[PDB]
Amino acid sequence: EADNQIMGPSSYASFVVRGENLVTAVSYGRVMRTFEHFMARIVDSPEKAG
Amino acid sequence: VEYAEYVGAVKTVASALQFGVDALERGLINTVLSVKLRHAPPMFILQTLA
Repeated sequence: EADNQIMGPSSYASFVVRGENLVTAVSYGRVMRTFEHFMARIVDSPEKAG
Repeated sequence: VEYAEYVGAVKTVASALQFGVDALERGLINTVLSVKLRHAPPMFILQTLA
């Protein structure tokens, strides 16, 4: 073997329904993943070529 | 999300409790009106007997 161990993650990368998703959770039942990413895309500079 | 569920449940229980004492207060006015109507002879008797 070229290696005896692989350096991997130690805990689960957490994601819970925080504040800005929770309004859409209660009013719609539509929670998205990374609401902050959508707000950084289509609000602050939607002209940004992804 | 569980906190948002919890505050809604305590709002429901507080609404039911405040509803209970409010319905009891309206019942007090209803009982007062009923006991005053029970000791109430009509107009055409106490227009003369007085």
